[PDB]
Amino acid sequence: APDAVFGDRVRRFQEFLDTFTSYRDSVRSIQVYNSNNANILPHRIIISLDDLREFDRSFWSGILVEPAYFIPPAEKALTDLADSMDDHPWKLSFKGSFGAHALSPRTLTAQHLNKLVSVEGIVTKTSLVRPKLIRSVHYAAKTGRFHYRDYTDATTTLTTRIPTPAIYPTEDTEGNKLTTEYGYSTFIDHQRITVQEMPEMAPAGQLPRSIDVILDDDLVDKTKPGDRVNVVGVFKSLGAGGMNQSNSNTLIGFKTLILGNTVYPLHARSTGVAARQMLTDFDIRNINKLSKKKDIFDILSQSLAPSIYGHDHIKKAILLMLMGGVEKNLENGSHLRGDINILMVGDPSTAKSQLLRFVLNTASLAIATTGRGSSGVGLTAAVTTDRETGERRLEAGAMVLADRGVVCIDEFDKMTDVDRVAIHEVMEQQTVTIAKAGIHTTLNARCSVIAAANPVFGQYDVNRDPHQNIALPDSLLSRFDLLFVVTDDINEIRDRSISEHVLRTHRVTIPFLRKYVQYAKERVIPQLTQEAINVIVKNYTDLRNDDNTKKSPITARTLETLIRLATAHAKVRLSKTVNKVDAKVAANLLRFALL
Amino acid sequence: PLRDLDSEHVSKIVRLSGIIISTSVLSSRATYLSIMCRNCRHTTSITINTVSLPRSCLSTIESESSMANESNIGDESTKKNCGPDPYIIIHESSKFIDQQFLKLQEIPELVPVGEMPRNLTMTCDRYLTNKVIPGTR
Amino acid sequence: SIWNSVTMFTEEEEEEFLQLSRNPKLYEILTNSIAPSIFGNEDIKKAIVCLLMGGSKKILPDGMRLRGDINVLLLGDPGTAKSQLLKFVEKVSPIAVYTSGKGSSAAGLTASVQRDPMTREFYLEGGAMVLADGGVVCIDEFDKMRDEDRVAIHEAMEQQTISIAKAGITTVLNSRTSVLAAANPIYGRYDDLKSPGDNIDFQTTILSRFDMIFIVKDDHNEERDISIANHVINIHTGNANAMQNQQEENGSEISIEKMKRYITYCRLKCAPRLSPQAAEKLSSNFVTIRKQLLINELESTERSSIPITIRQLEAIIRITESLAKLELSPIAQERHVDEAIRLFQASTMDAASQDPIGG
Amino acid sequence: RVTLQEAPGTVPPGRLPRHREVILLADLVDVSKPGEEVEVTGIYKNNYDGNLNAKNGFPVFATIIEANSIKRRVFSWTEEEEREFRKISRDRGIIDKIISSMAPSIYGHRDIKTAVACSLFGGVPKNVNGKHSIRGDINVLLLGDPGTAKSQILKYVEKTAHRAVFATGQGASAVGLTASVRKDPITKEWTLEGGALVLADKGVCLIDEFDKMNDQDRTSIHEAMEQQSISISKAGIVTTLQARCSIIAAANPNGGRYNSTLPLAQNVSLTEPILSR
Ligand SMILES: Nc1ncnc2c1ncn2[C@@H]1O[C@H](COP(=O)(O)OP(=O)(O)OP(=O)(O)O)[C@@H](O)[C@H]1O
Ligand SMILES: Nc1ncnc2c1ncn2[C@@H]1O[C@H](COP(=O)(O)OP(=O)(O)O)[C@@H](O)[C@H]1O
Ligand SMILES: Nc1ncnc2c1ncn2[C@@H]1O[C@H](COP(=O)(O)OP(=O)(O)O)[C@@H](O)[C@H]1O
Ligand SMILES: [Mg+2]
Ligand SMILES: [Mg+2]
Ligand SMILES: [Zn+2]
Repeated sequence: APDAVFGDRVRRFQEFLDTFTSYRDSVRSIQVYNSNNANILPHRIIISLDDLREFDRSFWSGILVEPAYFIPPAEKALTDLADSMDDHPWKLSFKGSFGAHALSPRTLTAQHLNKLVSVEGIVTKTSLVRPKLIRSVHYAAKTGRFHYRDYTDATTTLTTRIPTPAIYPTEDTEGNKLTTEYGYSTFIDHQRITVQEMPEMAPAGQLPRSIDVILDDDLVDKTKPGDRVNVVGVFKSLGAGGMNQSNSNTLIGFKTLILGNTVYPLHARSTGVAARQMLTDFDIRNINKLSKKKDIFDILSQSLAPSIYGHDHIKKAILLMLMGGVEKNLENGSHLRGDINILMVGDPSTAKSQLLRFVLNTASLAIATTGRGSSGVGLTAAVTTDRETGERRLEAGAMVLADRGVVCIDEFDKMTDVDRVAIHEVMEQQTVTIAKAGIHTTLNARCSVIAAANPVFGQYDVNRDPHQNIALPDSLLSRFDLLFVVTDDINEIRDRSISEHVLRTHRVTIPFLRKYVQYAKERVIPQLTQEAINVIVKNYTDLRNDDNTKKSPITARTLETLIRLATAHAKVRLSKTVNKVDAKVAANLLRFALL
Repeated sequence: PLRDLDSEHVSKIVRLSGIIISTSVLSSRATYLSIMCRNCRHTTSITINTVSLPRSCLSTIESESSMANESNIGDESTKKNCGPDPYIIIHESSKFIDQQFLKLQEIPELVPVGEMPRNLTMTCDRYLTNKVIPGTR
Repeated sequence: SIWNSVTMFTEEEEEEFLQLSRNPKLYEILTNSIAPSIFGNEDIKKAIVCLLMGGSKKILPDGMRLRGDINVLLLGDPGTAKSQLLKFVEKVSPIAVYTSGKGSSAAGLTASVQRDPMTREFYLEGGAMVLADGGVVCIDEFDKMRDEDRVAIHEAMEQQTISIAKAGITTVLNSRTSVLAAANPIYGRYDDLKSPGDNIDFQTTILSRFDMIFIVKDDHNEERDISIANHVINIHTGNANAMQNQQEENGSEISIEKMKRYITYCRLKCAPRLSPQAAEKLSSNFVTIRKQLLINELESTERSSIPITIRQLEAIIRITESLAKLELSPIAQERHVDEAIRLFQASTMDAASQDPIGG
Repeated sequence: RVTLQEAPGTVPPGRLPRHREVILLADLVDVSKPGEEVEVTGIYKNNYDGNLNAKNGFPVFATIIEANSIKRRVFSWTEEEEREFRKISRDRGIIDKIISSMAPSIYGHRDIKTAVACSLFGGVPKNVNGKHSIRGDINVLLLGDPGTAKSQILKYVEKTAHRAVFATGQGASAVGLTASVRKDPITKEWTLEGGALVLADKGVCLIDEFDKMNDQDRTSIHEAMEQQSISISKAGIVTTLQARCSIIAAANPNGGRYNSTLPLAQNVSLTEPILSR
């Protein structure tokens, strides 16, 4: 029956929604889109706990400490507002500062039960999305009428209710037989996941802690295992902890879990989640203005890792790798690569690792690896596992996670043949093939690679040809688009200058650079032009028919590399077509790298 | 010494020394429960400080009011019987605590040769949880 | 460990530490305090003081991290008491792990990952390089260890992070640590007729990583032998247990626990920064050193076994900041640079035993 | 509950040793430990409960023995022995008197026997201001040609010492050399067990065939000898254990025969860091 407190809380939340007007127009926009586009959007809105606190502190604390009494009124108020303002029920999600209610699975104790919490962790295992039966519909042959029934369980609402275990109807009230209508029944999705403490925050040498989460309807497939997730939900207890009946066992307690209502994936270094930013009109105006200056490439290249001295060409190459080219697919089904790869060989104090870590820190999706750190299955994802459902399947590895991203390899020359043969396929076909007992599949691994290695004799020697100093298979070298050789030669003036630069350090910004690269990579797709065609033809002919000794061989991969660099420079320019200037820049850079 | 515990110490207070090797995860137990009978909606409460929920409805033995006697009968001659275990817990209005299990084993140095050591189980709760980690003496 | 430390100090402790800091003889008192039971090796002890103090870390706007720890290597003849220093440093530092190459019995040397015995999930099983985070690792027999450990340690000593990549886990850990390593020459004795590169038993490029190298030789000398013998028999007799220690504790020596607390206090409180005069002096010194090395190399037809790089410049910077810190001064003057350069010349520039260095 | 197995010696040729279960009550508990031969006087009776007779198959019954009396088929002293100790000590030549009394079943090897005496007695540890440790246990190494009674010497040391623990780098041994977390076959409980080094703290560890040892065992020996403490980080357990013990080892030269023309360092496969300790 109606309740006075319930009505008062409903009216108070209605006043809150009246004073704050953003959510009203958000709901109107959702309905407008769903009407116009018939894809359909769900009925859910996000509210600000900070605004709630500023408006009504008592109501704020009520939601925070006793959600079971304060949320359903708000949901009803939102539903009423939507149904009034239009020409399913709606749902709420919470953002803002949770204060002492932001915890981790280790610091989550019984004193938080029945309270709204926000946990952070790493998803360890997801469950299979199964439908749940809500309403059943039946048809009677003898009478030509349709009957129906409804079902519910304990986890569908916050407040406890008296169980009503209705049975599945097979007969009519009079004894007639019934026929089920699968097409007219109603089903809802359902999933369960587990969250664990992050590995970079849990104490070392101690076993981890974990907590279960239940998701329903439209929050059912928002994450994958191995992800960093922040979940805001209601910590709840269910059933009776062996109290009912004798149940002599006293070891077990009360089952607990979180009826999650908000899930957010978080980005982190060497993690499978791509970082994305929201672009404002101010950002777009600034980027578009900056596009028109001639030395844009120079300023952008210099912006990277300003703490390091020189290496201007290497910085340019890294920027080109970050921007990337374009990949082509033909109606036949053939695939043409569009990524770039970089290898650095140098003297043992040339900031190779510093640049590599900078790329790891700045790239939107990058994964870091060392020579012998990961071996065998860890790179190709060729591991096979199984659940208790009995089926075996695969769980992704380094390069598989690195799809559409970057892979940093440090101490490259320490690898082995068994995995260099594997990485050949990744660099060229951009694909991984697995054939084990009961598994025969093919996984996309479109990623770029940057690697560093040391010369055989400790220091690069000019008295010997490049082969004796590098000592890597020519087939492998052919796959790397760019190779650089860097040596430190003692010189009074250079040493002086590097000294002042380093002392200065020991006593365009990166976020804007990231926004720039995101927009450029997402929006612009240039095409080839006859001018560039001719320039690249001439340059490739000359390189293939010159006698100079080069640091790397020459194949058609070099021509494709010219194409990719020209396209990437055009992408930097944000022009819709490649140009003679871009072709010349690519040719100059490759010539410098080879000579 | 952990090897000298025997019958005479049952239910007494003892002092022991050892090394922690394993700590379980925190459990949940109830200290104040609010319960309701699912048939006649008779409510009550329980406080803990092996408690079990009532086996049968208490509204009969508890003659609260004169009108309660009438309410306990209706629809002609059918006697009122709520059934076995008619109570359900209301979780929105209950309080819980923390419980934990530990294992303690003799110092490996003094174990007799040729025999695996002896270990023992311990239970702690409330403010004695999350105080040590395995490997501590 | 770093997860159960204390970051609050009593007022009496703070006042006592301020009074001790104001002492002008604090440096000498600390040097005498480190391992009073060994004879000589004043430069080694001073290097250990600098190591325990540690430098100052910097975070740059672009994200580049300039580490602030110090790495020391002890090449030496057998039985020169170069292991007792390791053990004492372990015992005195607040967070320390002492281990040998190939790890310890049932304890790996680097971060290791395995499935949970119960839940079959990933978790860090151990590893000294991560257990000792924020502290000191005392590596003995540095010349015997596997290549994977070599690579992981090489990444740790500079980037202070360990990158993990496996079939179901990918993350970058934190391993802020200071490395004190001890190794023995091949053939059982250091030979003056061969380069230190040939005396060591691994890639000579590894020597480019450490900030200080101490090559200790066991020369034979009657009076030195007699003095050391007298010291050792005194220690065994126990007279040294009272003399020196129990008297110098009255003003001219520090208790081990008090020194530990003082190190923690200084670490948590102070973080010096250089001055332009020191900067210019350091730059001039570095340029002169590299000019001399280039002259000798161009004169010779071979490359030296002890190269000079920017790592050494940063090591000098870290050492001067370390010396400045223990006085709690928020700035370092050229008086600190003088001592830093003296220590550097004493320790690292024993490369004069290198052939193309001769000249 | 105890299990008694027939003594292997008495079994007639070609058959197997049988076994039975025994029940001990009250003060009869923890009177006999594994590895000793005992005589038990008790009552022989069925497991009359069994489980139940609804089981399929023949109606067979198990039997047990209820123990009434148990008997076995020392280093403490008194004033009478203490006065005799002092009297014997006051005599001259006591050192050689003792040395002549070691391993009487072996002929010669006076240097071996005196070294065993020294290592079996041991010195006194020292610690200056609690910041400079000096060990007091004496280590000996035996390096001899085949057929020299090194194993006999080690067995005598085991039989004579108060706390001696045996181990070997090859062959069957009741204990290994590395600490580990392992299941309990009967109680199904995880247990932390240290190596013979840890188990023999304040005692003596005997190692047979010292040169047939693998990487893990060599690392454990090196750690124990250098630091007298064994670290461990396994199954969420991070800790350190004391391993203050005296080591006696036996080995064989490379090729099975000593080459007197070369230094000892090149006659064995061990390495200086372990040899010097
Ligand atoms: N000097 C000796 N006096 C008496 N018996 C001896 C003597 N030397 C060896 N033996 C006996 O000869 C056999 C040699 O085997 P034993 O294992 O005891 O020798 P070992 O020197 O340890 O050699 P290894 O382990 O290489 O076989 C044993 O029976 C030992 O008792
Ligand atoms: N060109 C440079 N400019 C500024 N600093 C440099 C430069 N080259 C090297 N360094 C310094 O030298 C150190 C080299 O470390 P690392 O990157 O591990 O060496 P490498 O990359 O040669 O293996 C870095 O800490 C860096 O600060
Ligand atoms: N200068 C010294 N002063 C005092 N004791 C010394 C000295 N040099 C060596 N010792 C003695 O040598 C022992 C240390 O030997 P060890 O640690 O094996 O040498 P190393 O560390 O070079 O391997 C100690 O017991 C110590 O008393
Ligand atoms: Mg590097
Ligand atoms: Mg033998
Ligand atoms: Zn009832």
